Amino acid sequence: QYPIINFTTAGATVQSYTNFIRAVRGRLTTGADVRHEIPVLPNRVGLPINQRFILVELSNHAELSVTLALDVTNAYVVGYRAGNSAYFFHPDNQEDAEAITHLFTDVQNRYTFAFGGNYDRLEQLAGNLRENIELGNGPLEEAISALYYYSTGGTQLPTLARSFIICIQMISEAARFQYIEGEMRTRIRYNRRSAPDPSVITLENSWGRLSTAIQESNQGAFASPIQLQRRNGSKFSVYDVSILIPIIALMVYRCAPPP
Amino acid sequence: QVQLAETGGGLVQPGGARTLSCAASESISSFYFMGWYRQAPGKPRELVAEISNYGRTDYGDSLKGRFTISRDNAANTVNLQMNNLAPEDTALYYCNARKWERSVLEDYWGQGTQVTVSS
Ligand SMILES: [Cl-]
Ligand SMILES: [Cl-]
Ligand SMILES: [Cl-]
Repeated sequence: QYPIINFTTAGATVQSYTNFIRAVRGRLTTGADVRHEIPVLPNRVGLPINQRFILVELSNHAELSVTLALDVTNAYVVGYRAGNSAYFFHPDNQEDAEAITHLFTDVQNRYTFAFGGNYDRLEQLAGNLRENIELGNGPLEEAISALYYYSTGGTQLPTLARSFIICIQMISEAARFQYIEGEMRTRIRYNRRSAPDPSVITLENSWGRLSTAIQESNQGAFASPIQLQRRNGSKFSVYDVSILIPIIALMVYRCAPPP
Repeated sequence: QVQLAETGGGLVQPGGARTLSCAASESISSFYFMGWYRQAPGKPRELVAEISNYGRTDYGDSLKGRFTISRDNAANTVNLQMNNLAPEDTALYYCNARKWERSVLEDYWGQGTQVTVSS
């Protein structure tokens, strides 16, 4: 019932990845809410369940497939299905808990992890920070296999957490930020894997801050500056929405705009 | 809704010192980062120091060696030791806590504590 987007690592190109991320963006928002030239995701409050999720069906060189479910309100992975099993992160609240019950309802084996899926938990469980986990087509290929094998005990928890970290950044974060999409496109283009640098990590850390600053801004002007990082790790401040237009592709909903 | 409470602000002479403490309404380990920021006269709010759940620290330019941010897991606080103070350090200081919620790293802020350095 929910919309499905397909991607395969097998033969992946800059083109196929580009079309993949653009399709994900197109399914996340209707483009009806744009602020300072940046789209805002649907507001969770009052959102019909039929509009709440999209599915990303991933395949790899081994022709194994897993389907991630993404919450359109944050573009984030809430769980996945692999064959006849589905797994969900522990929901933060009753509403989200009720919402995920609508996912993967024909799957015979259904499991909700005791732990949630924010980066702090995933990094902890993986035994690695994002800075030390390689991204690219190769890592994505491997994560898909790891995810696929969890249900039969072929994958240990920390490997599963690392796999989630890879999927989330190459799909969720890429959709959220043209900049990070660009980082993955580069890796794909030159057939390389590499950990994300401080610019990517700090962007990820700042998605909420940027969303808030832009949406609460006084006619584009930030109430307070937001510090970001260059590729080399050095720090710089952003004071307004304009410089962020080429960087951010989607914002989490914070508040309503004026007419 | 996390609550943060700051103490330690006041009036000191140059070369003076302060210990700012931030108490939280939940375990500080719940937070991915905690920080101290300051808003000086005429200036925008800026970073003084941040510390992560794993002891990684970062400091605003020129504040390393002068200020120290530290966690106290027993007291459940994040603290800012401020040494050899100068008029330039006059500002409202804010405690910050950053918590992942629904995949978004959310900010919480104390009401602020004034530090004034006067000769
Ligand atoms: Cl690659
Ligand atoms: Cl399996
Ligand atoms: Cl949203």
